[PDB]
Amino acid sequence: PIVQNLQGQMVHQAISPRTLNAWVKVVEEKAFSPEVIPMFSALSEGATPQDLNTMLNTVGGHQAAMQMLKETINEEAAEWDRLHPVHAGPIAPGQMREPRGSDIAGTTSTLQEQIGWMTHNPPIPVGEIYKRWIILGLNKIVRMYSPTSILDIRQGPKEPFRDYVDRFYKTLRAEQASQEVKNWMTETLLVQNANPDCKTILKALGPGATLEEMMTACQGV
Amino acid sequence: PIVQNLQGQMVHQAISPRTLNAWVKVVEEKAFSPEVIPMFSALSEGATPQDLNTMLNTVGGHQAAMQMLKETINEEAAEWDRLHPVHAGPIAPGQMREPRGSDIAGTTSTLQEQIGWMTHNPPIPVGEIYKRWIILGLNKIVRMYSPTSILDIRQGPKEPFRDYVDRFYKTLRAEQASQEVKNWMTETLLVQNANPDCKTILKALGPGATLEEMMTACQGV
Amino acid sequence: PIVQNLQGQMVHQAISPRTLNAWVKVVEEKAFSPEVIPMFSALSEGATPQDLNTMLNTVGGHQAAMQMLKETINEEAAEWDRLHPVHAGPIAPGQMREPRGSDIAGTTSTLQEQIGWMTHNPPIPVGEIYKRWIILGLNKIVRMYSPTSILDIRQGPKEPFRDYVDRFYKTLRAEQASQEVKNWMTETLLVQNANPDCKTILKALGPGATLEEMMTACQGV
Amino acid sequence: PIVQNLQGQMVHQAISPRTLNAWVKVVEEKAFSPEVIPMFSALSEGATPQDLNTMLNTVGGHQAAMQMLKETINEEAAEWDRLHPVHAGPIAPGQMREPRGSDIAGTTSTLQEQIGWMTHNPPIPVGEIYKRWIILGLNKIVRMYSPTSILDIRQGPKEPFRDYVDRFYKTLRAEQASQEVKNWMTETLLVQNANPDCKTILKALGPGATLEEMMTACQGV
Repeated sequence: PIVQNLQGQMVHQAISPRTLNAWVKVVEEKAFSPEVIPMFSALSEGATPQDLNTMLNTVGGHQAAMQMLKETINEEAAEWDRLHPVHAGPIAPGQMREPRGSDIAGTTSTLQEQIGWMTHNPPIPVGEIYKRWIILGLNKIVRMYSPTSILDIRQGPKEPFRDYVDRFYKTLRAEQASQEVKNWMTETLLVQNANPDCKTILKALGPGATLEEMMTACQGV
Repeated sequence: PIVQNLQGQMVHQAISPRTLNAWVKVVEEKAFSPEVIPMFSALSEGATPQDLNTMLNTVGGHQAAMQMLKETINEEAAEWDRLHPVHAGPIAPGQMREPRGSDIAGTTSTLQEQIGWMTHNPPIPVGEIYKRWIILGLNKIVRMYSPTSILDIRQGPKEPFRDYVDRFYKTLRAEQASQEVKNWMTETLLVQNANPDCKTILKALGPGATLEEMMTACQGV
Repeated sequence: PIVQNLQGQMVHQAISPRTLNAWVKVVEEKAFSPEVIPMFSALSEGATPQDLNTMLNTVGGHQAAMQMLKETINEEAAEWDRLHPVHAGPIAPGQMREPRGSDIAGTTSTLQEQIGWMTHNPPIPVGEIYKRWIILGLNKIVRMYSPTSILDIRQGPKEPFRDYVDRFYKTLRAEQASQEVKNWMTETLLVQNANPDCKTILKALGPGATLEEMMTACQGV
Repeated sequence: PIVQNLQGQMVHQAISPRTLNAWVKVVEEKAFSPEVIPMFSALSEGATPQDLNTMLNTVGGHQAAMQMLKETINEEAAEWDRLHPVHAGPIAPGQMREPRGSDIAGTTSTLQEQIGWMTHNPPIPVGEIYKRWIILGLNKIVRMYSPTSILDIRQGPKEPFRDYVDRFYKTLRAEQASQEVKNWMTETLLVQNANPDCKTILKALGPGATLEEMMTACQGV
């Protein structure tokens, strides 16, 4: 990793044992769950592509998910090369070369090249770019390995409203849509898919009511 | 270890209780699995040949593999001596000798000499060289102690596709065959050894399909 | 066909009886065998598209192949027209017309036109072009009418090694797979798919043993 | 092949149907009997390397023997590249490129280079070098496919010397033995592996005897 100190001083560090051991346990304990992304992002602050390829490689098992992420990286890598044209003839020996897709995945680049590109000012943020690819592929696995749909979440005859809304906003987080489609699921489905007893209560509040007013209202049902 | 700090301040330190433990537990819990080789690499950041022999000697048992790994480390060491001539090194009174293969493998060399080579201007990475030679030897153990053949991976009658793709790409990872060979394994076997129910579906997509299109294809099957 | 005489006098000749009989007999004995394809080029060296149409149209039966071939050629023909569009505005006065894909397949081009393009300097080789489309399409046919997988070729409990190496490389010859993968099939599969007794024989030579060494070693097991 | 007509006039022509067919039928009928190699040399008078590949690729059947011959052809090719390195820069003014092993074997080179090499002054006889490499691998096939060694040729009790001597001078014909050594094999083995009656008569002739003197002596035996 590389640690920024006082005055914008960036100095390289060995990867700590407990960053390693916490990162494996997060993938053992919660597998490919939505909250696992933030746990990844947090644990991976200030990492290089060598440190990131390491975190990915230190995962044993999961090779179907690690392989779906390899294609995604390779497609992104091909996509980075298409959008960013390959240089011709001379490249300045005084100024470091622009990274290729294979360089962003750490495949064709050195640790010193990764360090030049992050430490240099303006930087080329290879750590943060490749992490964004990684997060891109993690969504594809997370969504896939969760067999969920927000439309099949309903409240049972005796189910506490608070638990049905917990289930709803648990299911909704893993759904892939625009914010407007999500906003619409919120204003439409939450009341629709509430129970007959609860359904009368929320329709009597009208569609102007907040999530709080609805949550203390339907508490005893 | 030798940790390089800010302004290139290089300071020797002794191998930590949690470094020691992590590496001991990694071999106890995960033995010679694939994921051990990047973890080994991680935990051995700033490692001198003494720090590397320590990690290897602090493991109890695994001594058939540790004997295999010693012949291999002796082979890479004899190879290193063969390539580079026996010579005194820098002939100033204040300077350390020029390392042999047996010095890199830590047999004929002292901790201060090892510290000398690594801090040396211009640096000789005797620690990392010996880690590559150990990784080369771990890999021969890891491939041999892996029970499966990729030619025996096929999906069962009521078996979920996803668990199968995990076994194929777990087994494929542990195989030494080239990228062109490994791409042929993907384009042929994966589709081929699928059960009748999914087999008909994957054939209906055409042979252009991605692993993603197969997994969404077989998500109900 | 067109026969090039001394000093390069190219004059067209009538399609020879033993050209006609040779190609007829060849198809009668060897059908969809891989050996048809070099024979096809050898017997068509110096041909026009008229002559290539004669040999294909003089084939009785095999009409599934002739439709597959026909389709392959129209695809190749459609593509030749996509990449090579006809020039803007008025024609050069002395020159010969632009061959279109159907001209090249001899569909829309007379005998004289086909002779002009071939003999004109610089030559447009409508004959050799049509042959690669015909060979591409023939390789698909050959491969389709081949059924056995190369994984399915194994030595019988007391089968002569030779009769299995013959089966192995006969089936290998009709595999689509890149050369490096066919090299991988050679090194893995051959010794692997041998019977307990021959397997043992080969295993005693050590794994460096050349095919001459494998064949003399299993000369009698 | 390339026909030399009146006054150094070299003219290209196609490989003849009835040539090609003669070769396929000799191999179909007679496989790899010793007379097959002289037949192959007889049938390829003025053949290019291309024409020589045409003849190997038109063999169907016997692909372990054909494999053995490719490997031999790669050995003979690699040795040509060892003895004579690559010739740097762009080809010498009005001079032909010195061929690689892969050029003699007809792969990296084009038919027009092959016709130039053969027809140029000084000529490069690429056709006859490759033909020796093929004749060498046909001899490995002949010798390997043989069931009896010259040590193993022996006379029956009531067997005519003449019929036995026919098995001996056939077996001697396929030996890779040198000529001074084949001469010992004649003056030693022929009588020694004779029946006791014909042996006695032939020993009585002394060591000066011809094959004729030996056949006319054991005429009545």
